[PDB]
Amino acid sequence: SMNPPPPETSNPNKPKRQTNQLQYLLRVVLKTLWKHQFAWPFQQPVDAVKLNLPDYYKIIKTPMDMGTIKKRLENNYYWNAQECIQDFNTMFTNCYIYNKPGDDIVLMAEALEKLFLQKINELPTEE
Ligand SMILES: CCc1nnc2scc(-c3ccccc3)n12
Repeated sequence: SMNPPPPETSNPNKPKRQTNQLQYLLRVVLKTLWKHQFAWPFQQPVDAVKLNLPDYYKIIKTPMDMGTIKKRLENNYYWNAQECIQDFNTMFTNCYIYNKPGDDIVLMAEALEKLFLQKINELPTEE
């Protein structure tokens, strides 16, 4: 069995910014979700080999996880906040697409997404 390469976290030719919205997405949004008791399945790419999910990457063609997002934020990968917000939403959507309602992992995603939405609701105006 085989995992795909992980999502890109480094691309020197991609133009970058460090903005107050992106700083909020690291210091508030990612940090809030990362410390949560349900974060652990989301803190790195899905290891479909060790988890015995051989169809995971047959179904999920845009993988995303908070380990990737953390690296992207810490390494200033993004131009704008929307790119990072999209990564979070991709991560939640993947979980809901792959799994069944009420599965433990879906409940975990829902708890993280509730906090994501609460924090994103107060994304600061760009300075
Ligand atoms: C985002 C994780 C995930 N998404 N779909 C499934 S079925 C099982 C898991 C899982 C549970 C614990 C640890 C690692 C993976 N997942």
